Amino acid sequence: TPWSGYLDDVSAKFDTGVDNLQTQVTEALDKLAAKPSDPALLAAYQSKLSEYNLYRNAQSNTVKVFKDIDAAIIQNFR
Amino acid sequence: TPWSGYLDDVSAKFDTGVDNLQTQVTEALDKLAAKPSDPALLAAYQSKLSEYNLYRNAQSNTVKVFKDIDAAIIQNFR
Amino acid sequence: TPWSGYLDDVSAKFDTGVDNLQTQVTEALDKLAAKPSDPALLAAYQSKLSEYNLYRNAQSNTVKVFKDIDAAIIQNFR
Amino acid sequence: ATPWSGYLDDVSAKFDTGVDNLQTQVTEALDKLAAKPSDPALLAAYQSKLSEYNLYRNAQSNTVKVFKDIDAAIIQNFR
Amino acid sequence: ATPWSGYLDDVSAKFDTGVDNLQTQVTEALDKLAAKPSDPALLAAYQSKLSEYNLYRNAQSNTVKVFKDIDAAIIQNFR
Amino acid sequence: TPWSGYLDDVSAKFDTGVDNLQTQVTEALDKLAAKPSDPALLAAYQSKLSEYNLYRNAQSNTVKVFKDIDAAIIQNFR
Amino acid sequence: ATPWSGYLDDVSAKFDTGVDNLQTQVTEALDKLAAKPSDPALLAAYQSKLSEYNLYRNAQSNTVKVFKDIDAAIIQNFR
Amino acid sequence: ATPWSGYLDDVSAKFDTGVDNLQTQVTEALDKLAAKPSDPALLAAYQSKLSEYNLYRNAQSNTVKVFKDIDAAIIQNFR
Amino acid sequence: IRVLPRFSADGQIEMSLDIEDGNDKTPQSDTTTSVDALPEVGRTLISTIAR
Amino acid sequence: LEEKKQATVVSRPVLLTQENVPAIFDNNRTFYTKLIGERNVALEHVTYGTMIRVLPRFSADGQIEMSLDIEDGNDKTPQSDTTTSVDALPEVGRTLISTIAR
Amino acid sequence: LWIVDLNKSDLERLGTSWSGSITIGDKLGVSLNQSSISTLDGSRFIAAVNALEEKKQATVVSRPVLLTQENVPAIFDNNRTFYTKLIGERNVALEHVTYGTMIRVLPRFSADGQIEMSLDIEDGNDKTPQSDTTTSVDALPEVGRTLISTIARVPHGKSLLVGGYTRDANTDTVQSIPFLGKLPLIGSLFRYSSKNKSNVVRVFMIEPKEIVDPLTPDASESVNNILKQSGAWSGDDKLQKWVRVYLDRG
Amino acid sequence: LWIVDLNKSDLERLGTSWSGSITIGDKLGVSLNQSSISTLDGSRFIAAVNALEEKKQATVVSRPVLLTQENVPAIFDNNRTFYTKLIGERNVALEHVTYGTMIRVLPRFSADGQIEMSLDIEDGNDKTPQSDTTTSVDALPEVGRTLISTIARVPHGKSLLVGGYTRDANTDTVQSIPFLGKLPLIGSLFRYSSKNKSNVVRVF
Amino acid sequence: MIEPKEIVDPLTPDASESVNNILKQSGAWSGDDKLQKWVRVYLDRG
Repeated sequence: TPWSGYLDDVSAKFDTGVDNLQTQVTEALDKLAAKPSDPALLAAYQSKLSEYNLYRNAQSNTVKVFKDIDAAIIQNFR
Repeated sequence: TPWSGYLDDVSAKFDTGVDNLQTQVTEALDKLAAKPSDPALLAAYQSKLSEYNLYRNAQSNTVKVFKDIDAAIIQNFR
Repeated sequence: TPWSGYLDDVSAKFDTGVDNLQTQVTEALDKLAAKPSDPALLAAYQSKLSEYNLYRNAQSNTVKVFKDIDAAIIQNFR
Repeated sequence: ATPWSGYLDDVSAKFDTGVDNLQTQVTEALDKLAAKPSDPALLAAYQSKLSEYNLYRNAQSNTVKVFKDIDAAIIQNFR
Repeated sequence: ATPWSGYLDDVSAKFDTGVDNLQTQVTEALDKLAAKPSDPALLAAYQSKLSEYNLYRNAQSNTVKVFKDIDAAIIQNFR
Repeated sequence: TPWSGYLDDVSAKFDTGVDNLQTQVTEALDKLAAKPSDPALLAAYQSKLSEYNLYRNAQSNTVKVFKDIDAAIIQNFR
Repeated sequence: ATPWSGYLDDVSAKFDTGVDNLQTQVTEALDKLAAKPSDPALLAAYQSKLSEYNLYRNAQSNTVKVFKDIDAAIIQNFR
Repeated sequence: ATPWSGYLDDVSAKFDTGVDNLQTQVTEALDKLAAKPSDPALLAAYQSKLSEYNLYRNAQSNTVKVFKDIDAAIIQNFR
Repeated sequence: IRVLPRFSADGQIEMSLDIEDGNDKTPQSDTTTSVDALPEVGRTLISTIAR
Repeated sequence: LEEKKQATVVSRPVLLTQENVPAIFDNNRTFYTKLIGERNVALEHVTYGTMIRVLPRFSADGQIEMSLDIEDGNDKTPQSDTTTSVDALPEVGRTLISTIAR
Repeated sequence: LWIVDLNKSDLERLGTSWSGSITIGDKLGVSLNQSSISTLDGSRFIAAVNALEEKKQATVVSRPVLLTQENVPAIFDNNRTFYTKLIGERNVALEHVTYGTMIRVLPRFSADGQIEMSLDIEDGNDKTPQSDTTTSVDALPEVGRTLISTIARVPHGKSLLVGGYTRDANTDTVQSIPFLGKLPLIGSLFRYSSKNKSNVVRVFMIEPKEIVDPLTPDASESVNNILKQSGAWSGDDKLQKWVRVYLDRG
Repeated sequence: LWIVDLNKSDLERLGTSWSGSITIGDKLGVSLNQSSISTLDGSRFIAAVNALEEKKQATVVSRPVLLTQENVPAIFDNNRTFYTKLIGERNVALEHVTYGTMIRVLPRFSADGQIEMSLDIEDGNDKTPQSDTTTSVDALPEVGRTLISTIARVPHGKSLLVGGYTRDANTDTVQSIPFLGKLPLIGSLFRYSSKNKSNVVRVF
Repeated sequence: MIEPKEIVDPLTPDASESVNNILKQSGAWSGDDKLQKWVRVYLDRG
């Protein structure tokens, strides 16, 4: 039985957003490794790696911004 | 209607001020998660989220200032 | 059987609220420690550690406020 | 047998029979905390127990003083 | 000859005898770190020790003050 | 006696998680120093130094966060 | 006798007596290198020296600040 | 006649005579750093001196008030 | 249980009784095995006389 | 894994007094044990202590009557961090007695 | 008053501990006495070997002296600190211990020629050392903290035991691997063993005497010997004699 | 009043300690007294050697003087400080110690020509708060902090010993490897040993 | 377990004797010193 907060929800939204990218990247690397000298493989990997990098960044920056809001509201109880 | 205090009225003025931001900010996220690498989407979400941040901080700070005015008056009834 | 006060009740509500977070943070930290660089472990851990920080802040500030509301009444018996 | 006790003692003792174990809990909580003074699970607990102890003692003494003043003000009228 | 100790002294002593060795660990850490400041193995340890020391001292002081104010409030009602 | 606090027990997790990296790095450097132009060795050392860097960052950031969680609670006793 | 020195003074000075001669070695290398700026053996030396000096001065100032905060937090509770 | 000095004066003066020369060290180190504001040695020295001075003045002024509050509490009971 | 017994002349026994029983209300039951393994029993209080 | 353990401790305090005069005896001591491993840097310790209050009386029967208060033991220690010290320094209970005997 | 402390101890530890792991087929993992998950390259064992033996003996004697009149209460009190210095001796870290003692007494003369006294004794080492390495414990002997209060009377010039304490203890422990610990030729490789023995004696003895006659030789006449024998003597300076003359004698 | 302090010290340390680690083709690893292996194939053991002897002696003598009138109480009080430079004299702050002495007295004349005095005496070195250089203790002798309060009476111009203390102690320790420490020719490589002896006298 | 005894006679040997034996047997003895004797005489001789 899981338990999830609000930051958990926000984070998971990106994971359920990008349906398969996490497998796609691993298999593109998997085949590229077998033949590093092929242009079509290089061109495919160049894209997927970038999509992945931007995905992870936007995720972590959003989660920080929310944490910074909550931390500032709770401060005003005292 | 339920009982609402003066601090509740003050709080609610903000919520009713920003009519739709409360949901615009969520729709923006649902869209951006679909294609995290669209600059047209990113440029919109940055704005909505900044607006949300300023809204919540102004809200809490105002509430606290009125709490400390009332407490200071109530102290002298003795 | 043991005695528990009103402040203990208020505090306990949070503990029984966050059902499992105390275990989730421990196991997520051990899974990270096993491979200190894996994007999925980092992305999970950042969320759980943030939720933990907010939980402990909200709990302690609330108990403080109630303590002051009580002391302010006891003072008037004199 | 048991030592003589007045009305003010019965009042003071009510609180102590009310808080069954607080006097012990406040000690053991402190020894757990002081053995590892950097665990938030121990700290959040101790904050609660120490607050409860404070309010307990402080309410007990004020109640006893008010009953003293009521009696001294009645006795002042015998003369 | 030996010090009279009150109650607050006992409270402080619980912390002092709680952190058995930290008082000296911190100093040794500093000595070697200062000998060779550019070693991240030394740095990573000293950071932990110094933080533990900070928390220990802080908790000790805050606790003592609370007991002081409970006692003061009880004593006031004697008058 | 090796008295350890909570932060100590946290920090020690990473030291036991990275079983051997500390020695591995030193050895890889020891051999590479003897023959800087062997790419089979340069490629090894790049990976070990990356792993080391990420490990020391994650460790000191996590310790710093738990210090603030504790200090915040301590502050409220008064 | 010797100019009065407190705890913070005696902490800061520990670093200075830890890095026995670095304060001179930095100026020495700096002058040697300024004598012939285009010499790789000098550049590779001065990079190391200056990096060491930076880390040392930085960690010194941070530690002195932390030990100021630990004291001020205690002094505040006297009142 | 010799200038009259009480118990609070005595307690206060113990600090001034306890810190032999700090009171002037902090003036010299200022005139130096002001003469050459961009030398790290002078900065690293002045940080220490100014910290020690700040802590000295706080501990002094709090202790004098704590004593004043005892004397004022006893004198109230003469009535 | 708290009790005070009185002997009847008939040899009957009369007792002033106070009883309370149950689980302490700390619901650990976040996970299926908890509820599967550990029986809930109600929290109950009674006070009466019987002979 | 299989393990066996055995321990044995005997203490004998002695106190001089006079008839009808109350008296007190009180001691505690620390014991240290070197702990191997960890470059043999490690050390462990424990404190044992005992206190006795007494009031003697002489019967005409030649019997002696004693009013006694005894408190004894090792200090409670949640801090235990190793095997070998618990293998090397015995535990003993914390015990209190108050009674009269002749 | 005489105070005596004697201590003896003997320690031995000897043997091994084993643990390890194996991976087979990358499909079954096996591990031996490990409380943790394993990295599954396998074929990895550790044998931790310990072997040490030690003996220790210590002895301390102390004897305060105090002069009093009849019926007059008197007090004696004395603290002292001792230091030890460690290799790397240029480095500023002395270990130290503080011992202190006090006596409060009230004497009475009996017609029978017996001395009766009311006594407090408080004595021992301070509770709170900060030894981090064993060097301080092996250098400077611990003694308890001990407190006594009582009344006693002793025939003139004899002596008496007011209090004492003795403690004796022994400990044994052995561990082994259930099947291997009994192998005929190698069983000893799978065993661990330890033994401890301790004995302690502490006693307090009092011995009063009546003082009728003053000191002979004169104090100064002894001091003059001590100073010269020690070479501390400096009364030879033509400059100091000018004033020492007023102090040294009439 | 005569105060005299004498102190003798004898110290010795001698012998060795051992530890290390072994590996067999990454099959098995072994540690001797160590809690982590070097990943080394029976190589880089470590031996720590100690060999030192020291003797020390110190003597201190002090004598105050105070004039008083019959039946009039009087007080004398002195406080003084001493310094030592250190070797490695480029920059080593002066070590110092402070001695202090106080006497209160009230003299009475007997009919038999004896003098009787009420006395309160307090003399000592002040306690060092926490830590000091190993050299300072070498140069500046430790003395106790002692307090006496009593009445005494003395024949004219004679003297009395009002109080004093003596301490005597000895200690010895030996560490050794259970089987190697017993070898006829090399056991000394596997034994370590220490001795300590002290004798102190103080009188008034 | 408790075990009381009446005391009627002092120690035998005297403390001064037993202590001296322990001192000499342990080599703690120091009265051999040429210098300390000047003072110790007052304590042991009187």
